Amino acid sequence: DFLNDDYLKILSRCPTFMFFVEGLIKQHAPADEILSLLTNKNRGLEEFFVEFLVRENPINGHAKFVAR
Amino acid sequence: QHCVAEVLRLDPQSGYLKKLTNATSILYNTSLNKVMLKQDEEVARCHICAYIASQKMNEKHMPDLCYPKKAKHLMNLFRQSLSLLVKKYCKMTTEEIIRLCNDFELPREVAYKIVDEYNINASRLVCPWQLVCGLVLNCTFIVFNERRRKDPRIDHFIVSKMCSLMLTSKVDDVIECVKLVKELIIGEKWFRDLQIRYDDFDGIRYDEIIFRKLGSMLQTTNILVTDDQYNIWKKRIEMDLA
Amino acid sequence: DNTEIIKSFKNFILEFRLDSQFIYRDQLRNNILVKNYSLTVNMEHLIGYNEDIYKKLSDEPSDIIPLFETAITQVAKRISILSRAQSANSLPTFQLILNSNANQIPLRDLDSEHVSKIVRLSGIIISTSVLSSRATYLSIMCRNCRHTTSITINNFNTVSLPRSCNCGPDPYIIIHESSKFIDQQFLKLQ
Ligand SMILES: [Zn+2]
Repeated sequence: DFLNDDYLKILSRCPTFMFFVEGLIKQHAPADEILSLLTNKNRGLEEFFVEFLVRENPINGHAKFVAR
Repeated sequence: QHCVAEVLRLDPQSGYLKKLTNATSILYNTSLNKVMLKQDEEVARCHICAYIASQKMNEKHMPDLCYPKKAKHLMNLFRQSLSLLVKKYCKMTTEEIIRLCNDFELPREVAYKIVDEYNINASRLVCPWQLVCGLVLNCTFIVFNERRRKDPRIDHFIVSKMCSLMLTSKVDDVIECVKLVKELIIGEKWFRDLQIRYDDFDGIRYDEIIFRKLGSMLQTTNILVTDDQYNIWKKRIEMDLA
Repeated sequence: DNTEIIKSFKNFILEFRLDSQFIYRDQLRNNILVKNYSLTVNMEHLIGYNEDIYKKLSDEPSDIIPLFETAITQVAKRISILSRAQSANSLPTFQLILNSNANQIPLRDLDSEHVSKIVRLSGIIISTSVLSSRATYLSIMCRNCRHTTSITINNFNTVSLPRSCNCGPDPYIIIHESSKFIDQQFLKLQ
């Protein structure tokens, strides 16, 4: 709930996020979802934040069930 | 007069400049007045003109003035009218290594410093190509950190340049050429002056590294990117429509 | 430096606008559908936008022009692929075109000053001589080495063939059927 704008700014400079961005720039000549989600509207941004934040990082659970 | 001042102020490459332009003027004058001095292409006609005008005023300097067949002819004619490191025990000069340093368009002050280094400590040697190689490399890495800090495509081009300027396919010897001079030249006040000037300190700034190494977490390892970067990266996708 | 000027120029391409509508951007987008490989330009439109190119294109134009050509080709190359990604290998330099109305100076008031600069003028036409051709890209094989190479020329429709790649001097034949050319004419005025 306390996800402030300055936090939203700095997380933008995730360079991997720029990789993802440009990968979709060249995957799609149109530019509709990126304007749907990007900092030009921060709602979709923070939405994506929690969306990709929740994930498992399956590497670690993989190491776990590998140990298993 | 343009061309006169050009060739006259070509000598560097108080009373001197003045008296020498006057000298060349009345010299060229005397030489062209009479019908005695002809078939002298103006291609070259302001050079031993300048040398004898050096000879005239007060002090003259044989070196760095004449710097050839007809040079002597016209002189008399006017004067009457009036790999690299396997090679063992090589030899070098002032201007040989001025060339090998001026190939990077580096300044002349750094070159004079390497020259002083040589002519004092070119005594106990095996091969000076190594020493001067390492020297000018550790001039480049210290002065060229900016362009390299933003362009890692440089470090391959530069080492490739000096790899073939001295004709080798193997290069780790060059790596040694750098680190050994760095072991050697490590602690002289002039080297010090250059390091405070152009600010490498292993290629990293002072106000950063001291917190890198004293024991801190505020140390800024810039994995993240700066704000102006994004401020200008945004324009690339602004016009993404096209 | 030159790339500073290149960017000062290429911003004028897509970051210029008047009467609240892009002009040259969509002009190019049209011209490429036309398969034209050129444009139209005004130079009046560049004076307010930027003074970093005018005073130097004036007195050193040929030094600056093929730069613009290459900038143009650069813009083309992105937009070509982007529009292929949108809907639906060989993209040469685009002739640039421009005009002006600042003034007109006559042949009589010329001199041997302001030579190699750019001048404006009036007159009347005579000639329609012939479509004389020049080259732009022409392949070369050596007669002994059988050593293929290639050459391309840019603006002057400076150098000649290579004098040596024993084969001796003049070792090169010019191939035509995989060579390229362009046209010009010799146009008069009075
Ligand atoms: Zn040949």
